Amino acid sequence: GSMSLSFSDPRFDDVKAPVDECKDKDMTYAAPLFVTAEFINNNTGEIKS
Amino acid sequence: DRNHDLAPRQIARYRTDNGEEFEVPFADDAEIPGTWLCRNGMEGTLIEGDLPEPKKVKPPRTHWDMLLERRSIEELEELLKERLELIRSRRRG
Amino acid sequence: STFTKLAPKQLIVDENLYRELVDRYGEYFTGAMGAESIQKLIENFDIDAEAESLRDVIRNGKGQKKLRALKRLKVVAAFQQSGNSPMGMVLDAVPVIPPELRSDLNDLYRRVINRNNRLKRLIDLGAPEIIVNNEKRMLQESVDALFDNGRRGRPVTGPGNR
Amino acid sequence: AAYTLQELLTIKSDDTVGRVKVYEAIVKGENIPEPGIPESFKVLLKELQSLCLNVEVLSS
Amino acid sequence: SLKVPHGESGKVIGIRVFSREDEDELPAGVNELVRVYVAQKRKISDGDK
Amino acid sequence: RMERVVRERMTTQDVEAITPQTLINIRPVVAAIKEFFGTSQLSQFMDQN
Amino acid sequence: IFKVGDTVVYPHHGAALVEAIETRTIKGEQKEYLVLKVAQGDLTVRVPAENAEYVGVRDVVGQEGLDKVFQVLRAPHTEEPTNWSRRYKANLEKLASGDVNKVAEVVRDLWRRDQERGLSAGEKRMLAKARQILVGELALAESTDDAKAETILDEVLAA
Amino acid sequence: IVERFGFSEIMRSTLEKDNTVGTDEALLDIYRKLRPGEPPTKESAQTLL
Amino acid sequence: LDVNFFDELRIGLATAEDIRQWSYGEVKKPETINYRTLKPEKDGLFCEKIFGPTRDWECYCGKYKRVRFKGIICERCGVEVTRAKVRRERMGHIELAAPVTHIWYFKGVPSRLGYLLDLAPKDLEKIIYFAAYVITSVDEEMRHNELSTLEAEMAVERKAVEDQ
Amino acid sequence: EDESEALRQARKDAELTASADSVRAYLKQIGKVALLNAEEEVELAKRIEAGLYATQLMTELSERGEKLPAAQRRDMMWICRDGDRAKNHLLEANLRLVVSLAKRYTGRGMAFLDLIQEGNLGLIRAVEKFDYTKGYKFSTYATWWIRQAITRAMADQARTIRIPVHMVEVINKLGRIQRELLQDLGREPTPEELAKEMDITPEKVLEIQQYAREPISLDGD
RNA sequence: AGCGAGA
Ligand SMILES: [Zn+2]
Repeated sequence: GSMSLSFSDPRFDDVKAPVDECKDKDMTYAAPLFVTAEFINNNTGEIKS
Repeated sequence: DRNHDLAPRQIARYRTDNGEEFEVPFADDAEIPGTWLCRNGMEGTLIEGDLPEPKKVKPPRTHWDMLLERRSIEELEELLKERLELIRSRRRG
Repeated sequence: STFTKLAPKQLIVDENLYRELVDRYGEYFTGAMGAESIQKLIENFDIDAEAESLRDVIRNGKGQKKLRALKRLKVVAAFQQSGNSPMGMVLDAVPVIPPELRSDLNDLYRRVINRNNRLKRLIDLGAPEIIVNNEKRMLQESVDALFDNGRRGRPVTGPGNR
Repeated sequence: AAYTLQELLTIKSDDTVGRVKVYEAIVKGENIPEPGIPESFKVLLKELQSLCLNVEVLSS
Repeated sequence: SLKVPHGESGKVIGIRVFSREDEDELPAGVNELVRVYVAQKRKISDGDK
Repeated sequence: RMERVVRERMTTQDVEAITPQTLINIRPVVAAIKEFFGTSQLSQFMDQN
Repeated sequence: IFKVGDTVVYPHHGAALVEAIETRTIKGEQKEYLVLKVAQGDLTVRVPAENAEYVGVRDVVGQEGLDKVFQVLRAPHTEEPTNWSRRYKANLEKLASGDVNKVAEVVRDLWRRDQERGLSAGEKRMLAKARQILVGELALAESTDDAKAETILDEVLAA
Repeated sequence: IVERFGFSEIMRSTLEKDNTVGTDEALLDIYRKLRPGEPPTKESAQTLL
Repeated sequence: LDVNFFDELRIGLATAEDIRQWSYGEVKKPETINYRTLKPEKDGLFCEKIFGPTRDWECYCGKYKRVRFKGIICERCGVEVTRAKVRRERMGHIELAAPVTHIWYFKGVPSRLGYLLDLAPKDLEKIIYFAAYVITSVDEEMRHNELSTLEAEMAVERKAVEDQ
Repeated sequence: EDESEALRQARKDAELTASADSVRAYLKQIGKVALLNAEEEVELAKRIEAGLYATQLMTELSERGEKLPAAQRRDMMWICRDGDRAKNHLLEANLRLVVSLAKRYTGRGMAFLDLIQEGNLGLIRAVEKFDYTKGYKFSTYATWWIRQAITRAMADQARTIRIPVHMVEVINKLGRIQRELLQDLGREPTPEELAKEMDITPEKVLEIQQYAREPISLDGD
């Protein structure tokens, strides 16, 4: 229990390409997914996000 | 598959460790080795007395040999003496 | 008391007692472990005497005891009447299906060969009984999986967990 | 109907040697040859043999 | 060579030439993937359901 | 799976030299979603008859 | 000790731009939370300012260390343990210490080595990381156009 | 058990037929049956359940 | 090959002698094919020296490559130069370092090994999976004479343990 | 304790062991022997070395040697057997080292028991080549040898077609870098990008890819 | 290997 990790704030960017193009060139109609992480050290005390 | 004619082949027996006749169908006129691998799991050798003398290689490694490469005879002799005298003390004191 | 009524084909769990017996009684019995133990058990096994004894038991004895004795007599007579000896049950060599199987099944064969070669090396180098015994058990399991995977224990699984 | 069955299961399906022979007979107009042994029976033989089951076909 | 499979025929609507030479996202190993679209106008006949 | 990987590597993570970005291995998650959308039984090839 | 805009050095983040501070009652105490975004990692560390100095906060270095790294770069007669693994461990610990002198020695020695022969990819990665952190530190030591820091590094290494 | 479950006769029946006294003894029997092959202990049974 | 002379078909247990009689070789390496040149290995699971040539009528190294060399074995690689289809016919064998028991006669209830030796199934399993020792021979008359000697020796040992 | 019923629990646990599973069987089997300490390690070493020297000298003296006296000879053969005894004790003690370290390599390539056995082979080698006079703890050294043995095994008996160790390391290196470049870029790098990163040609990149291919179940079109 | 479908 000396350090902990946490997640928060899921978010989505704009899709990397439009539906028809994704259909054409085989690429999967998908968007990036972002999560804000947060690493805590209990011994000293810090939060890295 | 014509059978009336083809390149003939000779047959030569190769005795194994457990002495198995193995007549090897090699070309009717061709050089052959002294020993030929067989389904016996090892290689049998021609019955007639020839011997190219295979001159087997030394064993790759041994714990004693490998020990000699990091130690010397004197300290091993000293440890031998120590073990001996400890045992003798155990038996007769 | 274990000695005073001792006779072979007799299992002994808790090998501590076995090693005690061996060190104290190195002679007067030979105790084995594994397939080669069964090979030796079959070697010192005369079919005619056992078949006759079982036939006598069935002819004179009655009840549940007779029923088991009859069950065994089926197989025992099967080996007596035919010229096939029970050595065939224990295997010294495993045949290799020709290379058309081509690599689900082939992989099983590879496992067997790996474990056999490692066992050979282990006997050659000189290994503790524990390691070599475990390797022998592994070879047994590999041959098991090869002839019938999943019959005993969890089936050997391949890629995709199948 | 026995001959047609044997024809079907041997030279229409499996027999690797008869098959080219029946094709040749049809092309050239000769009598259809005699069926051989289907190639699946031998793979069965090899597999049983591979299970340490000595399987032999005695002549008589 | 790519040949019309047995029992097919018709007009060539479209041909797409996705090539590594064109720097298309070809799967590793193929240098040029071409897809030909063949269309046929099927009319009603015996056997149709 | 990702948390198992993280938790395993924590015993071998030097203190204070670790940040979430170097700590989180995203590959299992993307692999799981991909192998879901492809070959998962409940991800069926659309039927546009 | 803390001023917004100061790139406080703290490894392996090195210099990190400090934004603001937060007196929050975590654990029932409003002790201050110095927030610092390190652009190298592009992440924010809201470390309690109370223990920020405790963990080893420090500012940028002057010109004494600058000349010192030059003299060290010109320091000859370095020998390593024969086995590759132990020397790799030694120089890895030297980097992990965070001392500018040790990382400079590691980088220059490994460069003369790989210029002689060209050793391996893991040591290439090590050299890349160490040189990156060192050139960033030097560029912000002189505030001298980090690409120009690369060039002055290229010139001074010539010796 | 009689207080909460005594109203029914089956509960009294199983109470007498239980022939098993002691919380330590009950946890011992369960731990013996749940994860056998491991050495029973009076510490890793409450954790088990 | 095969003819209509199939009047009788027989199946039976195959002894180790029969198995090594069938085999045209002895595979002893877990190597299928070279990763680069894509050819079978020597003494591998696809060895051409054992199961025949991959492509008909040439040895591995290629010293002999045509039909007139039918039934000949090349000295360099040992491949018997013949038809390729024989690869569906020739068998190998692995010489196990230690004996193993065939599963079918072990686990198929009723365990035919167990019934033959009158060993209970769980017991037999523990033996052949290395979990419990079994005796295989014992002594008889000299057994009587040293049993008296051994009665004395256990009297000695019992007296010593009682003394402590 | 003198708890006969708890005694019965332990006695069942050890006397009529179910031995259900192979790994469970071996794992419970390896806990029998306790671990040792440095003075035990060095004494045990000196014992095995003395036994080996006795065996060597008696091999020498078996040929044109001397008929050694009964007491001295019996003692020295006792020492010879004691040397192997000591080697066995060390090996059984450190089987737990083998299993702990081989744990970290599970899940890829091959089974678990094979990894344990190859680690046993690495450690038999390690004891073969272990020196106490330098005064270093055994586990240090044996760890490296087991790691080497397990990695070599994984190189050889893992794919249907063995790939050589240097090739294995370079292809694994490629896999690791492409993983890192996915993290740092978000897209699969092109072969040219990997080639420039590795200071090799893209031809070699693609050849590594082709060699990394493994046959799938046989159960283009 | 997995999906869906016709009789
Ligand atoms: Zn050749």
